[PDB]
Amino acid sequence: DIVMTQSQKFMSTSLGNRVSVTCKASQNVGTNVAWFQQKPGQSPKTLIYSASYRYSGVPDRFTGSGSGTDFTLTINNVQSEDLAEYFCQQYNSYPYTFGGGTKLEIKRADAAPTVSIFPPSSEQLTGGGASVVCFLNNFYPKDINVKWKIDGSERQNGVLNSWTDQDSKDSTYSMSSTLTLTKDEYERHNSYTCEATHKTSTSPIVKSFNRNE
Amino acid sequence: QVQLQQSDAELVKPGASVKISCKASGYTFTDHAIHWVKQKPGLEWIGYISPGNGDIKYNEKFKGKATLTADKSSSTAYMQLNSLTSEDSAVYFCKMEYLDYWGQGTTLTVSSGGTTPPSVYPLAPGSAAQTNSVTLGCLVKGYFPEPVTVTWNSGSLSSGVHTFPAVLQSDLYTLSSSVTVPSSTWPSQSVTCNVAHPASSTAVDKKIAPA
Ligand SMILES: CN(C)C(=O)c1ccccc1NC(=O)OCc1ccc(C(=O)O)cc1
Repeated sequence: DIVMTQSQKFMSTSLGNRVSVTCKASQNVGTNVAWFQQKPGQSPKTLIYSASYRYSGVPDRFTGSGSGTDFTLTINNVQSEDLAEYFCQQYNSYPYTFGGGTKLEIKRADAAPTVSIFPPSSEQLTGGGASVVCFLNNFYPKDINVKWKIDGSERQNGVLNSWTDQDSKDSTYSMSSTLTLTKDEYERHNSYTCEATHKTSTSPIVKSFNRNE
Repeated sequence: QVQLQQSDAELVKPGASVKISCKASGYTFTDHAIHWVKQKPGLEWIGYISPGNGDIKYNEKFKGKATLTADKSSSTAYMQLNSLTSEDSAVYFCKMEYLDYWGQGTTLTVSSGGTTPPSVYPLAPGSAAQTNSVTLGCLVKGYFPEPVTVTWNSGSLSSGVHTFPAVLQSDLYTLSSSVTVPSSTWPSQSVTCNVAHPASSTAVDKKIAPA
């Protein structure tokens, strides 16, 4: 079966610029290649068929090219609504097969995270567990480092992190970091700190509380 | 106005079968084929059925796994998946051949794990925190299967919301959601996270009260 390769997992672009996504077929597929757009939780949407034909209703900002083994999707004047994952597919022969996807990233001005820390709720402590939560919201660029410190010492055990998809409105990123302790463990220490390192500050961004307060 | 409406998410045990539907409307059902695709967090083509003439074709990889049928009387295409394993957990779509009409997807979860409603914990700032804005949150802990839906004030707080992807541990999911509001509206006015978990048919509301 035919392997369709999209070597770029991500491609970054400013709005209003041109971006191209490539796709390679492992053997000849003629012009029987389609491109699709997909946003989180939605079905894909057809952009291009027959390698270079625009599906009805697709903006003329989208074009496609190639024949045989080498294909390209080009988006001119990239718009916010183009933030999506892009897939190629061959239908020259069965079984039909798809590329692995390329996610667009939108460039924007640097933005510092807004960092917020939360002690364990009273409710949670009643069942014996203690999660300390930190949100690091609306930052750019996407790279960020978060450290937890308990009475001054770094802790990794028990930390679970999660990251939103790039925001479709403002092109920022957000992260949550959750440190889960037992209640007894939690109550044996005082200062809890979430410390973020981001290129927007030479100094880490620190939020803390003291359990004893 | 073609519409393809698929059946709801399903949680089934390993070794069982499931039958997913795709109800088509808005065109002549016997004049177009319907294809099926699998998407695991990429995309795989399963096969098609052409209701008009009964032609069915499978990707060889799915030939002892999937069985495609169609009921012309109800314009509904069906895909039965047999001998299920965790490898079959995925989103399944139906799609009309050639035309850009797709179902909304059906998420299948194959697992032995018990359906568990979430425990929801309010996240209020510490007693000694603090400017013009305040961030609050909700920790949505210990549920299975996915998903949950989180809102704030039943949807009336829409801006400034971040609901994070869930993390899986010991057969249970956890996520958090944050909301940021002006300080003049909290705590003097109510702020409540609303958490629905369809698989257990629950919805839980947790008011964020200052600590
Ligand atoms: C025709 N076709 C291959 C399908 O319907 C299709 C079916 C399942 C998965 C992807 C598909 N891919 C797809 O739809 O690509 C778009 C497309 C649209 C029109 C034509 C055509 O008219 O030749 C070909 C491809």
